[PDB]
Amino acid sequence: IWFSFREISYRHAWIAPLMILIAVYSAYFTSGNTTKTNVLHRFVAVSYQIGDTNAYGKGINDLCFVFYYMIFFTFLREFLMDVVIRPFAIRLHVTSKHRIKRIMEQMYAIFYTGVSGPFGIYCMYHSDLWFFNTKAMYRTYPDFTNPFLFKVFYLGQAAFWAQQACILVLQLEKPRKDHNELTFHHIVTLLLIWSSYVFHFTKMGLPIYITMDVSDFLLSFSKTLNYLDSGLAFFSFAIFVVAWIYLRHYINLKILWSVLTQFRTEGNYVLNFATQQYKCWISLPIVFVLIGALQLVNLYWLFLIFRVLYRILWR
Amino acid sequence: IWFSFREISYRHAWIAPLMILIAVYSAYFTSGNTTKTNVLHRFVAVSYQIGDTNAYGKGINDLCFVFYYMIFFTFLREFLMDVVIRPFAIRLHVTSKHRIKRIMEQMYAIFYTGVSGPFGIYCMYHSDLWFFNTKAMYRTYPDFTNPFLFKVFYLGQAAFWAQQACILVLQLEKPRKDHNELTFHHIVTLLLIWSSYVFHFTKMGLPIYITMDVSDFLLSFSKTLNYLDSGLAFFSFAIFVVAWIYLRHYINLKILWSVLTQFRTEGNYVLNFATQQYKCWISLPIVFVLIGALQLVNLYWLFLIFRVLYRILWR
Amino acid sequence: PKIFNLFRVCFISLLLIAAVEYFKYGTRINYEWFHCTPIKEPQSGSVIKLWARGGPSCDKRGEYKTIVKRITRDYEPNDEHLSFCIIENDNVPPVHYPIHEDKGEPGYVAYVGYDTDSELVQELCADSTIYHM
Amino acid sequence: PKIFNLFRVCFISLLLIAAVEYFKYGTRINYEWFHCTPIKEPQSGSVIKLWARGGPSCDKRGEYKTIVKRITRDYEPNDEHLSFCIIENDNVPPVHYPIHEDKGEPGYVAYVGYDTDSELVQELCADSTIYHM
Ligand SMILES: CCCC[C@@H](C)[C@@H](OC(=O)C[C@@H](CC(=O)O)C(=O)O)[C@H](C[C@@H](C)C[C@H](O)CCCC[C@@H](O)C[C@H](O)[C@H](C)N)OC(=O)C[C@@H](CC(=O)O)C(=O)O
Ligand SMILES: CCCC[C@@H](C)[C@@H](OC(=O)C[C@@H](CC(=O)O)C(=O)O)[C@H](C[C@@H](C)C[C@H](O)CCCC[C@@H](O)C[C@H](O)[C@H](C)N)OC(=O)C[C@@H](CC(=O)O)C(=O)O
Repeated sequence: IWFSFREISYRHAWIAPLMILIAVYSAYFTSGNTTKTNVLHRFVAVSYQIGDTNAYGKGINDLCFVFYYMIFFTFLREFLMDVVIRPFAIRLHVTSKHRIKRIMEQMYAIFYTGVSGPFGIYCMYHSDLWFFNTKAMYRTYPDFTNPFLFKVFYLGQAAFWAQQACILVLQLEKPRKDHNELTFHHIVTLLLIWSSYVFHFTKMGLPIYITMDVSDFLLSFSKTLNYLDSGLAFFSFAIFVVAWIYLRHYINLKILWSVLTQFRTEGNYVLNFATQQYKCWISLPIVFVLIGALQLVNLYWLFLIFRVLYRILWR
Repeated sequence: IWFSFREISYRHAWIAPLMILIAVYSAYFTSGNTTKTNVLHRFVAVSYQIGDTNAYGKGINDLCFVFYYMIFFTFLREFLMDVVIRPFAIRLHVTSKHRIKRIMEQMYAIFYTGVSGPFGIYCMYHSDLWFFNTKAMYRTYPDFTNPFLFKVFYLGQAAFWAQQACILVLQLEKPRKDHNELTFHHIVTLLLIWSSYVFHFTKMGLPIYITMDVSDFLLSFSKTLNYLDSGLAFFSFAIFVVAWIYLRHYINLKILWSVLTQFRTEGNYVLNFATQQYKCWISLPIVFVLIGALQLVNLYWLFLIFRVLYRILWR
Repeated sequence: PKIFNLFRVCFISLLLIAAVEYFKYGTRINYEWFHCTPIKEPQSGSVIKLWARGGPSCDKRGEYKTIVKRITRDYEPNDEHLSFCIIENDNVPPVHYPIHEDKGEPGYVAYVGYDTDSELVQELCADSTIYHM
Repeated sequence: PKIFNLFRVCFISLLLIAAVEYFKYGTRINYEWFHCTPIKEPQSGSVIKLWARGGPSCDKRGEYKTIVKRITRDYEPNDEHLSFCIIENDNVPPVHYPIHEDKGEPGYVAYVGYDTDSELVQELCADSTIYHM
């Protein structure tokens, strides 16, 4: 039956990750201690809850969590992609190869991105950061402790983008298309997530993808309605372009400016290795450079957006 | 004239190393301070003379000395090889290719080996090690300080064998012949010299090449008289075989046994990282393993010697 | 003339040379991690008693080094300020430990605690000077 | 499916993760090499005076750590036995240094010397306990 199981794993792509994670979950949820005294708990949940409150520390169990949810997010992508997005590519009349491949990719982008957008907005809502407050970013800097939703948001993003980057370097098929911009995006996103979490620049991390996720939701919606020829596509693309101009430019420029000005002015700005607070004049370069890298990528992308916009406007 | 200089450096092989070392020596010996306050002095002489006595410390100037004398020993080999050993290969009737190549190699071996044999014996003579005294090896172990002749003997051996090993890995010509035994010999010799000097097992190091050098002198003399057909070759080979059996087996077996017994019994045997004395039960394995490696190589070599001996005896 | 093979071999040889020299230097400067093992003796609320025991290479400064590093990186003063006292055994030669396990009185004992209970450190440290931190 | 390219990329990513975590840990445990710079004040034959000066991250234990490491690895007791005294400035709060260069009195001063001149250490260290080594 091993050969038949391999055959079904060749006709699908989610059977093996599904088995791995269902085995882990079933073994963990077999009665016992569903608490911090279990290896499967370090692999299934965020650990290091300080005392009995809404504060969470860091550790190696964080890496265990991240890798287990890479394993999980492979299963989410394969299952959704095939089982759902091929029926939505066939039950609606679409006739091409690149058209159907990219229509699957864009609707999966719509799915995960519209899941991660509102969750980021909610996480920023019940916090002192509400509507991108640039002073709560630096008020209480060292932030060794993160809330439950906020920590799980950070580690889910890490698992998702790490899985993207590893299937980017394990070339199964589809050799080369956009992979220069794509690899720059994946490497920069993964480095920013890791370095933002490790070095406690964490409340700084929430507002920046909030923008990336909701803007990507709008962009992928516009491209999906392009594929599925509807005539409402240009309306969605205009909404997308105004939302892109607002979020990815105005909010990130405000955040950069926030770095430059209120990184010094607000909170603690005397380096102290004992206290483990790195917010000083040595890390301001690094933070500004990472934000600048993201902004350069988004600048090239709106050059592309507006090039397409005017060509279609007079075409 | 640069092209003509390259042409003369192609018709010879010692012009460039000769220029390098003659420039270094001339610059150093231009009037001034021929003392420890000069970089060329760290490149021309043994440094770290403790006080004003016959004791010498260690340092990086040791590596500078070793590499400069690798540069020098390239010049000694090329100059002697060509300028002397080709006339002694032609002015005496010899008619072959392998015959003349190996006759040059064996007579150069005779030269450097009969230079390094008596110097090692002299160094062991005016010391408390006289005729392989296995207790002066361990009496005063930590030996941070070595005499002048003894230190220069150790660093000349290091430079010579390092130059051999680097022209072994920079294949100019003569691709492959005996290079398995040769590379094992070169790597083991260089590791033993370096680890013997660095870890203060230095008076342990003198007796072991003394044996290698004088035995190699006898062996190369026998092979040279083989080449230059004389009829006295078998007498020299019998003298060689008895000297090999005495030195490389009896003396090294005595030295190994010395390790095993008097490494503990004699001197200091309590590990102390502060005092920087490594003579303990943790280094006895390492020392015995290196001596055993040398002895295994010499065991294979007398198997070869006796195989040749009996075949020639009944041939 | 395959130069690069040479270059990599020589560059890794120099790397072993540097690695072993760092081995020697590091094991010399902070040898007390090798020879001395620090003993923690629990006490009342927040104080403990320090000392070390090793072979003859755990001399008095090995004990002082290991005691002060235990004191200084087992207690975070930014959270709460601590207070300690170090008392020396004045009749035991500096190098005083036997190879075997009947070693006896250490060279140094130190009492260290937080400032919730500083009178407890006053009690345990009889009349020796008391260092604040 | 070029697995090995993945494997090397992930193995170097984990290597950066471990390297940066060691960076954080190391710079935390022995931060006094970053914030505190030890001042040696020469004296008569073999004694010196120790202290440290840095920013507000050079607290009292930064000074104690750097002073004791200077004392313990600037003096070899196997050659000759030393003797030192540490005196604390009892009216200066633990965290007491200004960012600027008008810093003032340190938290700790220590006198250390060899046993050729131990009465000199007796003189410089007034009535504080005197540690042998
Ligand atoms: C009325 C609605 C019609 C849609 C219309 C505007 C469409 O432009 C055209 O109308 C089609 C013709 C125009 C023409 O000539 O007529 C052309 O644009 O190609 C649009 C333009 C595009 C250049 C914008 C960038 O793409 C987006 C990539 C940004 C970063 C994102 O990825 C984030 C990140 O990575 C991660 C997910 N968070 O989208 C495409 O065109 C894409 C191409 C794909 C391709 O070719 O690569 C395609 O359409 O599928
Ligand atoms: C009456 C005098 C005639 C000389 C005669 C005994 C000669 O044996 C023959 O009479 C010739 C026929 C015998 C036959 O069949 O009639 C055969 O021995 O080959 C002899 C035997 C040889 C097998 C011994 C090892 O070699 C030495 C290498 C040991 C380690 C040394 O290197 C140290 C280290 O590296 C470094 C330098 N410190 O020497 C050779 O033969 C060598 C070969 C070379 C070759 O072939 O590799 C040759 O002669 O030039």
